[PDB]
Amino acid sequence: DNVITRVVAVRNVSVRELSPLLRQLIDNAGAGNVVHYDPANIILITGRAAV
Amino acid sequence: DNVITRVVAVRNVSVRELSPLLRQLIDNAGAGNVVHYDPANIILITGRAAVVNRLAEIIKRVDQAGNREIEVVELGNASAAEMVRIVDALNKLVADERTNSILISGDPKVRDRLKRLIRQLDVEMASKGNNRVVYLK
Amino acid sequence: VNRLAEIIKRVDQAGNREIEVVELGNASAAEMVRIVDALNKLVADERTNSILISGDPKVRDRLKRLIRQLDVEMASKGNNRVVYLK
Repeated sequence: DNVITRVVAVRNVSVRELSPLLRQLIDNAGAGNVVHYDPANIILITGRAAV
Repeated sequence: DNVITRVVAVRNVSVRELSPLLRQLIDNAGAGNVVHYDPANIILITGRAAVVNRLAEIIKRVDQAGNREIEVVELGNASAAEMVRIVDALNKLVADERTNSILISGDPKVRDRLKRLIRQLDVEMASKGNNRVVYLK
Repeated sequence: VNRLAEIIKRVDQAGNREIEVVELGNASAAEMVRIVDALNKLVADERTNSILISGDPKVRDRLKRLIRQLDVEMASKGNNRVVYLK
């Protein structure tokens, strides 16, 4: 249940494509999350290590 | 609970992108904050070191999210401008032939993979023997 | 006025911009220029052979880094040789 940020890549297509469904897992459980999609094409999450 | 300003970078994309969620942490607790996003691409917070710390953590969470450094590595052999061209197909790059050294512009992922390609085409020149001198019998 | 100058100076120090002038004894400035130009500003003089900079004290940190990076040996190109026929 720790809160950490994870930075991981999707090389294939811009990850803005996942904003609604990922905020579904930001909705599915508790917030304090971020998921920020860098136009440099890497990936940010922050929050509970599980979610 | 001290009030200080913190100036930190997000190199990767314009930090105006974080204005609503950062003002969420300017809303989440007491105000007296600022978070001002300089089009020169650095970052300003002002306020309580805690909430300025959390603000710098989302902020630095878009910093570390897309950081960008550079490398300078020798190409003793293969023409840099060639190394350039032959990576150009890949979808940036410099070198010097005073030194004969690859320079890079971009990611520490570009630093991982392009130290890989620093190494990849360094090897033997394979003795082209472009010319020979045949001694007529 | 002090608090106003503190938000104000908080956008001053937020994006300050100075300049540097550093010798390039060796590598052609205009080349140093070109080869940084790919990076996404720059001057020099070949009276002095010295990098000049226009921009950040971050540009001052990293471009004193590149002041230093391509200063080194010329690596004795030996572009030409004179072979004594046996």
